[PDB]
Amino acid sequence: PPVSIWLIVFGVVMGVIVVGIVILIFTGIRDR
Amino acid sequence: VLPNPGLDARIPSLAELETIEQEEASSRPKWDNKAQYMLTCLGFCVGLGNVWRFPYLCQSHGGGAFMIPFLILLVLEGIPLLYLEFAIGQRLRRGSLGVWSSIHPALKGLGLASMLTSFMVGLYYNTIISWIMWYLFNSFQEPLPWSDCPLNENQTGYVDECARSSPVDYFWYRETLNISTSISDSGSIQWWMLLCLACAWSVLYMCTIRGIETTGKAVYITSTLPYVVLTIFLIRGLTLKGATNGIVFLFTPNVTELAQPDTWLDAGAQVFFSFSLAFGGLISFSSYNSVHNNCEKDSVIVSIINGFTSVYVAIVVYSVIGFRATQRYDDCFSTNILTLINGFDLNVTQENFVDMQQRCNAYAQLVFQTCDINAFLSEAVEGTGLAFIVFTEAITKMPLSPLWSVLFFIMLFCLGLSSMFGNMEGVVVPLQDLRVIPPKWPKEVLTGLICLGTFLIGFIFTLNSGQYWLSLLDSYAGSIPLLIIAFCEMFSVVYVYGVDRFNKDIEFMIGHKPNIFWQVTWRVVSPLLMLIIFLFFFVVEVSQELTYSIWDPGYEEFPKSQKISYPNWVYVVVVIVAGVPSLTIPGYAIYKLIRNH
Ligand SMILES: *[C@@H]1O[C@H](CO)[C@@H](O[C@@H]2O[C@H](CO)[C@@H](O)[C@H](O)[C@H]2NC(C)=O)[C@H](O)[C@H]1NC(C)=O
Ligand SMILES: CN(C)C(=O)CNC(=O)/C=C/c1ccc(C(F)(F)F)cc1
Ligand SMILES: *[C@@H]1O[C@H](CO)[C@@H](O)[C@H](O)[C@H]1NC(C)=O
Repeated sequence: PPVSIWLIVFGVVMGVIVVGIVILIFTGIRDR
Repeated sequence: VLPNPGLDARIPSLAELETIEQEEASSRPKWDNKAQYMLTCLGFCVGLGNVWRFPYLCQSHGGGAFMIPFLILLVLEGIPLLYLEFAIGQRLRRGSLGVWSSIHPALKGLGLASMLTSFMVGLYYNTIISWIMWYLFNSFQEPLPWSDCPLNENQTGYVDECARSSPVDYFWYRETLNISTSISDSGSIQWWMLLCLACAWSVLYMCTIRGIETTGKAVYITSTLPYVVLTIFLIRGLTLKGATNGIVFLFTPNVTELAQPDTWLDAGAQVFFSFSLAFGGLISFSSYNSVHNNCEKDSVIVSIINGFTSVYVAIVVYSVIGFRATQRYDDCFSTNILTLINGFDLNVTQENFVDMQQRCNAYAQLVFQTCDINAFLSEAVEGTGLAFIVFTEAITKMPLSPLWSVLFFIMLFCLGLSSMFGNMEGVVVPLQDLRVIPPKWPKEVLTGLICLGTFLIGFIFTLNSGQYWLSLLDSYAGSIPLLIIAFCEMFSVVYVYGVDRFNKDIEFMIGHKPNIFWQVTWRVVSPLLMLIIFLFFFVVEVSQELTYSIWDPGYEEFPKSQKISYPNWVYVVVVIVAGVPSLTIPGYAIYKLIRNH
């Protein structure tokens, strides 16, 4: 395996969660 | 009954209670739907803690032996305290720290012990979540990474550990933990464990960004999916070979286990972890309901579901235990049949083996293993091994290994995340009600500071010795405070706030005044059980040398776990984790009775 498969799953999950995190903060900053 | 002065003008009146309900429209968070409240309670009382510790307690002690005491105390001790936590939250319209100070200003230590306890149990759970999601990240490869070993220099053999131990043992202890020899030996932080821990805390912050106006939307996928996957693991488990040999093993208990002090002491502690009682989350969650919500119906429904799920989970864990045991027994036999088939150059199947072996009588030279099946069933698993060495190895035998593995970890991740919602509720709210951060800052700022804080504290569980460190919180250390708080919560609402006033308030909300069953438990039965239980804790568990299982490749009978005594300095760590929140209830009271006078 050229790249450890967990890292490319971890990456997708972490990317989606940080995108969620910034969306929710801006949503809360725009609902006040 | 105790001499409480001017309790009113510290608590809301029933008249204001009926009106302030509208005043709390924006002043406080409110459940959008009852569904949304019931799903939260379901996850907090039927998530990790009810579904993780229970099968470990059932596997230890005796199978069915441990289940009897648990269901006795679930109703004789747990239902009362769950109904008392729900009603008092719904009446005083405030979180844990608010509900205790209101009853009496010297009981504010009871809401700080609950906050500390909630903090520590979240720190513990989060780690379990991090390991779960390490395993969930590795389960997207046709041949799952724990189904084989790395090759040696000869390529004809696997790593010695992997060779002497199991592939699943080598993936847990070496590839995941890189576990050291002793708690004393502490290596650097294993970067991949730190990375999964970051993922865990990150997902939890995202789901709890903005209190209950974000977790209520989360519990729609987080309190349903775990129960629609655990009924599939029950079908799959029941359809496994030798599975019914393990279910019977669970329902054929030794009565001499039920007559052991240690079984009861573990069941009581377990009641207060099954239902997240004395974490203070439940009080807060019940305080966002309508003032006219039937909390008696809610407590009974939650308890029934929580009781019935405990048995449904031990029937899924024992189907797999008897499946593995059956496989191991078949191997032993097969290997025995091979020893003699090759040695005597000979039809040696099941019945023939016994009769033929007698005829063969190289018998001496031949070495034969002892196959028992009952011994295979009665072989305990190392802490956390049931999920990472027993369930993982059984899935590797399933036809679509990756599908199941993924599903198994997604269920454990979801019912963990669910559990963490309440654990975080019970540390955010007390911290709001201390008014510790400037109230101009938004709720999201305070929730991230505790996420990072507990994240930074969780680096200790990421070292080589981290697993040993985590197994200290599975000692009496993590259980002593729960008993103290639960007892204090019952005593304060009955002999301080007054059971007569409490009963009248219950009558004002639900409509009727609570039955004789509720009266006989709250007044005498429930408090007594707690008294007898924690005293037995102090006389049995505490009065015992603390020992842990170490994984040393360089050890005689290496595959066999080695039990050693902890180094004396870890009593400091236990003394602290137990007292910190247990001496808070006395020691804030004494502070309030020497500042006032
Ligand atoms: C059922 O519970 C009893 C009591 O705990 C177990 O009895 C123990 O058996 C082991 C093995 O023979 C002894 O070393 C212990 O000293 C026994 N304890 C006591 C207090 O008698 C019993 O083993 C359990 N179940 C089985 C498998 O028989
Ligand atoms: C050490 N300790 C105190 C523990 O509490 C360990 N718990 C475990 O190792 C728990 C496994 C477990 C496996 C499968 C299931 C299922 F039934 F959901 F599949 C549940 C629990
Ligand atoms: C495991 O820990 C040891 C130190 O105990 C270290 O040398 C090694 O690089 C680590 N990596 C592994 C084997 O996971």
